Amino acid sequence: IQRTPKIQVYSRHPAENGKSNFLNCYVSGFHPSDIEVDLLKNGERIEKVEHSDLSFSKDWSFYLLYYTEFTPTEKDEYACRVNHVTLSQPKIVKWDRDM
Amino acid sequence: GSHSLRYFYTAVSRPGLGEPWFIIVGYVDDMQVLRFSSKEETPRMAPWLEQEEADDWEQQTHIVTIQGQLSERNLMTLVHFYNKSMDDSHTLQWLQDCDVEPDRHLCLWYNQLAYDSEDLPTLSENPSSCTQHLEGHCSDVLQKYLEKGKERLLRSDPPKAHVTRHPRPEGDVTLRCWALGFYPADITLTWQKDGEELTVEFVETRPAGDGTFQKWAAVVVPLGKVQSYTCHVDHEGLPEPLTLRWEP
Repeated sequence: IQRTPKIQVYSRHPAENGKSNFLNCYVSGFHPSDIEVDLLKNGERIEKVEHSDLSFSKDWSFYLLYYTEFTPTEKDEYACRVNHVTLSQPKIVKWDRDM
Repeated sequence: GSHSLRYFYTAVSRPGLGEPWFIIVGYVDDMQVLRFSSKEETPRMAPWLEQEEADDWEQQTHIVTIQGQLSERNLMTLVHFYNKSMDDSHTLQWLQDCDVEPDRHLCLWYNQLAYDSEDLPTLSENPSSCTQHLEGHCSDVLQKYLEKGKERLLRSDPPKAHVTRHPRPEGDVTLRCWALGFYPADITLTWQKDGEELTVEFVETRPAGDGTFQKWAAVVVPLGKVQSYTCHVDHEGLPEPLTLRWEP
């Protein structure tokens, strides 16, 4: 009736402080489409985020990819913030520079 | 080596506050070729292709617009049948397409619908092969697309792998093998130890964002016996299997 998503936070490329890149949040295995994903920068929600067109897996579970270019820094901390009508509250996954 | 061309269909119901919507996507294998939304004026066609100069996506466009408008008259009466009170929101998702190939000779047409994420009966079978009916221009439109974007479509992008070490407090390290840049999404990443396959954590393959894919395999090894471990990478794009022993 209501499938809950699987959040993962990653980088389009091996992160290296001082170089252009892309920060991805991949959400899938969820249903209904009504989702709300935010990308954070040091706790603060980044303003301009892009997203892929809504396609649904082979098992009817919806998947999306949200992103934005970014320039990783050893000190700056990023994360994905997601909300579905199934979760009792927003979940937060922290990006790993080594995942 | 056959190719595919499937159309996706998502329709969402808006209970008595406007109307439901939809949005279809076009995939020729592991590549998005088309996009189209509710009341949009024209579908979104991948730039890399030869871009319609007289390229008969006019065929596609007609079919999608008239076929996409079968949500408000396929959902609605589906929320009416089931009698789930047309007050909450429900979704139906349509999917068709084929898997052709001439020189191997053989077709295959697909078409199933799901209401609120549950398979509904369509009575037509499944392996029912094939050739005002998009089910007749499938192999055709498919053999056209491959000709418009033969650089991405007819293209096998090999993976670039590299391992990473994370020696932990406890005394155990975690070795992770990475696989980047590859197209298509089929790859077989494994971790072993003297020819033996460690019957190992990991991630579903995921989009990088430009067309390539990613993934990694992982194990927690006792820091001391980590030279006996290796990770294999096999993809259609590689000349010969990959055995990166921690990146040498």
